[PDB]
Amino acid sequence: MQLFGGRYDFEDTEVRRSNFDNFPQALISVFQVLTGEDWNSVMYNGIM
Amino acid sequence: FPSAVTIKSWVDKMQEDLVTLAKTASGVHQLVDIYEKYQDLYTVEPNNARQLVEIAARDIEKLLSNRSKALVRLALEAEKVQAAHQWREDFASNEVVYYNAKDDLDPEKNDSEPGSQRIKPVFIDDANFRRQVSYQHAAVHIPTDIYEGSTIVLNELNWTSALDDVFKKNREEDPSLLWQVFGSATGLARYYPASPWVDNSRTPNKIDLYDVRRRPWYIQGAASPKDMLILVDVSGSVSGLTLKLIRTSVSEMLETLSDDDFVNVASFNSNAQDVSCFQHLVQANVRNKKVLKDAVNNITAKGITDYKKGFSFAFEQLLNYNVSRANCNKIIMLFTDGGEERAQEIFAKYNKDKKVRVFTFSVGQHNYDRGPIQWMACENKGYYYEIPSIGAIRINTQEYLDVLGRPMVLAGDKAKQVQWTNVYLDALELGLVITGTLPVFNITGQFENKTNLKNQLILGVMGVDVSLEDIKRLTPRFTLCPNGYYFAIDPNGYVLLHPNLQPKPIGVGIPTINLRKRRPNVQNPKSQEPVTLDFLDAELENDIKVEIRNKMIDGESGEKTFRTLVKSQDERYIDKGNRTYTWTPVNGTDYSLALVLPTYSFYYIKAKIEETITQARYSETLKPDNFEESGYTFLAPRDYCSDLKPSDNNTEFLLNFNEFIDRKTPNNPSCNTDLINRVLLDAGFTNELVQNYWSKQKNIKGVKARFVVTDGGITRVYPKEAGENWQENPETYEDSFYKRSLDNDNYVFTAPYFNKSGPGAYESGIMVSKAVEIYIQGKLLKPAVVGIKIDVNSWIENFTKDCKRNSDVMDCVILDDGGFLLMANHDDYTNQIGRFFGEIDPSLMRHLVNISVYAFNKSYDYQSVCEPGAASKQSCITEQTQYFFDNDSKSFSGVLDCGNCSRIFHVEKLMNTNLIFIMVESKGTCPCDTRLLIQAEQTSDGPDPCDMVKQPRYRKGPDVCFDNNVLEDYTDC
Ligand SMILES: *[C@@H]1O[C@H](CO)[C@@H](O[C@@H]2O[C@H](CO)[C@@H](O[C@@H]3O[C@H](CO)[C@@H](O)[C@H](O)[C@H]3NC(C)=O)[C@H](O)[C@H]2NC(C)=O)[C@H](O)[C@H]1NC(C)=O
Ligand SMILES: *[C@@H]1O[C@H](CO)[C@@H](O[C@@H]2O[C@H](CO)[C@@H](O[C@@H]3O[C@H](CO)[C@@H](O)[C@H](O)[C@@H]3O)[C@H](O)[C@H]2NC(C)=O)[C@H](O)[C@H]1NC(C)=O
Ligand SMILES: *[C@@H]1O[C@H](CO)[C@@H](O[C@@H]2O[C@H](CO)[C@@H](O[C@@H]3O[C@H](CO)[C@@H](O)[C@H](O)[C@@H]3O)[C@H](O)[C@H]2NC(C)=O)[C@H](O)[C@H]1NC(C)=O
Ligand SMILES: *[C@@H]1O[C@H](CO)[C@@H](O[C@@H]2O[C@H](CO)[C@@H](O)[C@H](O)[C@H]2NC(C)=O)[C@H](O)[C@H]1NC(C)=O
Ligand SMILES: *[C@@H]1O[C@H](CO)[C@@H](O[C@@H]2O[C@H](CO)[C@@H](O)[C@H](O)[C@H]2NC(C)=O)[C@H](O)[C@H]1NC(C)=O
Ligand SMILES: *[C@@H]1O[C@H](CO)[C@@H](O[C@@H]2O[C@H](CO)[C@@H](O)[C@H](O)[C@H]2NC(C)=O)[C@H](O)[C@H]1NC(C)=O
Ligand SMILES: *[C@@H]1O[C@H](CO)[C@@H](O)[C@H](O)[C@H]1NC(C)=O
Ligand SMILES: *[C@@H]1O[C@H](CO)[C@@H](O)[C@H](O)[C@H]1NC(C)=O
Ligand SMILES: *[C@@H]1O[C@H](CO)[C@@H](O)[C@H](O)[C@H]1NC(C)=O
Ligand SMILES: *[C@@H]1O[C@H](CO)[C@@H](O)[C@H](O)[C@H]1NC(C)=O
Ligand SMILES: *[C@@H]1O[C@H](CO)[C@@H](O)[C@H](O)[C@H]1NC(C)=O
Ligand SMILES: *[C@@H]1O[C@H](CO)[C@@H](O)[C@H](O)[C@H]1NC(C)=O
Ligand SMILES: [Ca+2]
Repeated sequence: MQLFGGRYDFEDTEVRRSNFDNFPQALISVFQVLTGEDWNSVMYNGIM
Repeated sequence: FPSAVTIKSWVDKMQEDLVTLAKTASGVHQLVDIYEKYQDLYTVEPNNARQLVEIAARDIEKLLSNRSKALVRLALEAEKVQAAHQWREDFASNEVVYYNAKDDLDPEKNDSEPGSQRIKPVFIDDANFRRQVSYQHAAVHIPTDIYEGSTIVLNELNWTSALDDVFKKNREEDPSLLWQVFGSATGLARYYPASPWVDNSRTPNKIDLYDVRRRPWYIQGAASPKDMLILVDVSGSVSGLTLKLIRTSVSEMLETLSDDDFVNVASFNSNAQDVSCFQHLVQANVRNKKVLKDAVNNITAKGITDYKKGFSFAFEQLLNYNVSRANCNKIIMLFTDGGEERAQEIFAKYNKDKKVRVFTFSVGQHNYDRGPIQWMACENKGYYYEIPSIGAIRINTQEYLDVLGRPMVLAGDKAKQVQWTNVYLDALELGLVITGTLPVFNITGQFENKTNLKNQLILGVMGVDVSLEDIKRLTPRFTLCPNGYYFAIDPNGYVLLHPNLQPKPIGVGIPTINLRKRRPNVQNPKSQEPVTLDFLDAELENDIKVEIRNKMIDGESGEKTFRTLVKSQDERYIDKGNRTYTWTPVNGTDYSLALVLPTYSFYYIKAKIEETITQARYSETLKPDNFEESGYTFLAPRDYCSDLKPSDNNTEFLLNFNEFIDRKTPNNPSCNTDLINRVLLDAGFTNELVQNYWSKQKNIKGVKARFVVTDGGITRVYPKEAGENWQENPETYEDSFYKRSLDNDNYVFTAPYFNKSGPGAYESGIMVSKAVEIYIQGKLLKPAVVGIKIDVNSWIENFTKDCKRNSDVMDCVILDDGGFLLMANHDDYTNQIGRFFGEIDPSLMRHLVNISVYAFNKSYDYQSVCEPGAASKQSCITEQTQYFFDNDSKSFSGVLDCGNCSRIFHVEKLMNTNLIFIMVESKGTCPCDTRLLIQAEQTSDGPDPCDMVKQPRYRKGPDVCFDNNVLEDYTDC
């Protein structure tokens, strides 16, 4: 939340559900990365 | 250097030779004599500039009243029929039968859409419609993204089927009716006669974007003028998708405004400010809207939201009253995502009486609270909208006109006044049209006042199109001089009628394209703006012209005679001539009609030929068989009658004219007798001139061609071999040299074009023409213009025989007014003949402009074809320059210096001619050059728009409009 919270302001219409905008969504994203499923997409979103 | 007297002797000899050659070759005196020799085959009739304008205004008022009568009929029938609707929900059993536009015409399509049945029309070809139309029913247009077959749509098609009878009744009452359409509030458009849509849904690779709710006529007839202030949130939270969506939505809503609405865009992020250089409400025309769009598509999201400051700024700018305003509908458009403050105290301070509507828009997908903005919406008598994606922008940025129409509905029959739109291009490719509009109200349970919930909204807008060509038929011009014309004005400055008004859309700014971001299969939108050209932008603006325009905007009748600058038809020359402006208002409408009549045009020649044999001889003079005897003959493609039509091909048009006039008698049961009689009389006169005088000297040394151009539309070029070198319009009223010779009182030399394909420099020669002036009973008349084409080589031998061929010491050239080259001395400038002198000798031309031997002034062309730059053809603004003589003095002398040089020059003006003689030092003596002086259409972006808003042109908006009704419920958001 500190790092990627509120920084997903991309001008395109692509939807990125796995973000860190609030605590429940950050928890869901962290759990998803923990399971290892599609964590590289979250990493790419954080990088961009 | 030669003395002044020697140069005077040279120029006197040259001008005497040229004038004698032109006079004895063209034969002005002979034509004047034979015009004065008869005085019995015609009569001189006055041109009363007062009565003509009154007659034309009465005709225009009668036409518009006829169009308006067909509007109230349709509106009343639609209201009555919809009042008796049942709103059934089961359409599968009872199919709705209609002809859907933009559908495949192949009968084997087997659509079989549930609840509906299609129609296959015949689509015969028709006049007054350059399409295929069917008079048996009406066509229905449904927007592509609106699904036909819905309960709402099918119900509309059910009760709108009763409009076909009234459509047919209106058409049979007046067979000249163009498109008459019902624009439904549900998106439907039913128009008569039936005709296939220009753009199918997906049959070609192109698609269509046409919603009747966004058309200018629908918007005009759906509500009153607005004082809109768009408020944009640019705080940090709107960063990302929602900011781009907000920008697109603001542009789309700006596209819904007209010239009667006033708008300004402001942004707030902890501080409120304007987005452009306007700082207050502006007229919201094409230029101002372009500026606002450009400013809007530059905002960035940064900071903390503050609704109080933004709303204070919006209210203060809505309370200005210092500037021009619509003064009708003060509304605020708030674009944001979400918030937590509602700014109750700001609304209590600024909008306690609730005179300002607040429309709130929640844009994008977000988790922010939307309650406060809904409270703002349906607290200040407004509405609340949501725009989650691009697909919702168009639908949600046009719905606010439903709320604005509630007081107009509650007014009742006081609001059913027919309004006429600005000039725009018809969507069905009919040309420049204006549309009369009339709202249609929902009256369900009117006698009992049962529901009154949805009845506050309109059913739709009536519409009838009137082509600008119909109005031109009511203002005939062939009894006037080619310099005379009619023109009409809005109470906004825009011209309904003008010779300089063209079907091209109005260009704004400079066109820039990015070809690297253009997919080849996208079908980008083309245009939707109207053709709004001001009176001052259609002619050369003048101080007296501004006074006349202001006087005739506010319904006054008057007359003025003055001296003004007149631009030639080809934008190369400017002339000085007397003109008389006579204007009167049109009672039925807010239009004002004026007639511009120069001197020497108060009288015209009316043919009085009443002998069959004389008419037969005059008709057989203009036959292709004896073009070797009477010269090559051209005929103006005028509308003599509907039996024969113009074809833009003079040979076949002349053949059809001859065959029609020889087949049936000239008794003309349904043909215009005056035009044919004038044509025959002038053809006979020109044939007599050719046979009696021109044929005596078959070949002349210095003359390459001889031509005579008269009124009525008769043009003769004596050598048939020179007939193929004639590149002028067969219509004599569109000949630039004809009008220039009419204005001038001497011989006019027309410079040939440059960088143009076809023989136009040497094989044709320089053209000099003079206007024929006759005196019948002390009345000045200029019926014809004659002239010759002189050989360039013969003129070269004249000129050279100091000033010697290819001289390295002295340069001697001849120019006409306008700065174009007609004679040289070095056989280098001679090849580049007809060029502006500033493009071959910029220093001398600039100095000539400085010493005031050449005058110039600039103007803007708002309908031009432009090549799009990098940041096929697009429309923009081109700046035009034309040079002319200003000083009456004949001789100038001086020395020009450029980098420690000294070149002695002595320019001399040839008497009784628009020519000038220049004798200057060779350019090779001092190799100095700063920059070329270009006289050509240059792509331009001016004038500066947010400098004209401070001192705008005079305007007179509508006086009656409806808002703030007490009976409005306003319980929706
Ligand atoms: C510039 O070119 C001109 C033609 O391109 C030459 O014009 C010719 O000049 C002749 C002598 O001045 C004229 O002869 C005279 O013609 C008139 C009527 O045309 C007669 O009344 C005169 O009697 C006759 N002169 C004599 C001695 O008989 C030619 O008519 C005239 N050409 C035309 C078409 O009018 C100029 O001469 C030439 N400039 C110079 C300096 O030579
Ligand atoms: C909208 O659609 C409805 C349904 O198709 C149309 O109503 C139909 O109107 C016709 C004309 O009156 C009716 O025909 C008549 O029926 C009566 C018996 O009901 C018969 O005695 C008459 O001789 C005549 O045949 C038809 O019944 C009626 N349909 C229904 C279901 O009621 C309506 O006209 C359409 N709207 C418009 C504006 O056309
Ligand atoms: C013009 O105004 C009248 C009333 O002022 C509108 O009539 C109303 O139309 C609505 C639909 O928009 C009807 O509601 C529907 O009723 C059916 C039952 O028949 C129900 O099953 C539907 O779910 C829906 O609720 C309403 O009954 C009807 N009222 C009356 C008195 O007719 C009319 O629609 C307006 N015209 C247009 C073009 O919108
Ligand atoms: C435009 O609005 C301004 C609002 O400030 C007007 O200026 C004020 O006018 C009142 C009336 O006399 C004065 O008492 C104030 O001192 C003025 N303020 C300023 C800052 O000048 C102005 O009169 C209005 N009209 C025009 C044409 O500017
Ligand atoms: C329609 O326009 C014409 C323009 O000529 C008006 O005609 C004149 O209007 C003035 C203005 O009051 C009158 O003093 C004249 O007597 C009118 N002329 C004639 C011959 O009557 C006419 O008044 C306009 N129609 C209406 C209803 O105002
Ligand atoms: C069109 O050209 C005329 C030149 O005749 C311009 O009129 C001159 O304008 C200057 C600058 O104001 C004055 O000093 C001259 O006295 C004017 N001349 C005359 C004869 O009045 C005119 O301004 C030009 N129009 C435009 C729109 O540029
Ligand atoms: C207006 O209508 C009347 C009767 O319908 C007709 O006589 C007249 O010619 C029409 N005028 C125009 C300009 O169409
Ligand atoms: C224009 O009118 C004035 C005043 O009558 C006159 O002196 C002048 O010669 C006229 N100009 C032309 C070209 O007729
Ligand atoms: C235009 O004319 C010039 C003559 O100065 C020539 O050099 C050039 O090729 C021409 N261009 C075109 C497109 O005809
Ligand atoms: C050229 O024009 C400028 C601007 O009017 C003027 O100051 C200057 O004196 C002019 N030069 C000559 C040689 O006329
Ligand atoms: C023509 O020019 C001369 C000198 O260049 C000047 O004295 C005279 O006033 C000018 N004529 C006008 C301005 O009408
Ligand atoms: C004009 O003056 C400059 C600067 O002194 C000099 O370089 C130049 O040569 C001079 N012009 C000529 C033609 O000599
Ligand atoms: Ca915010």
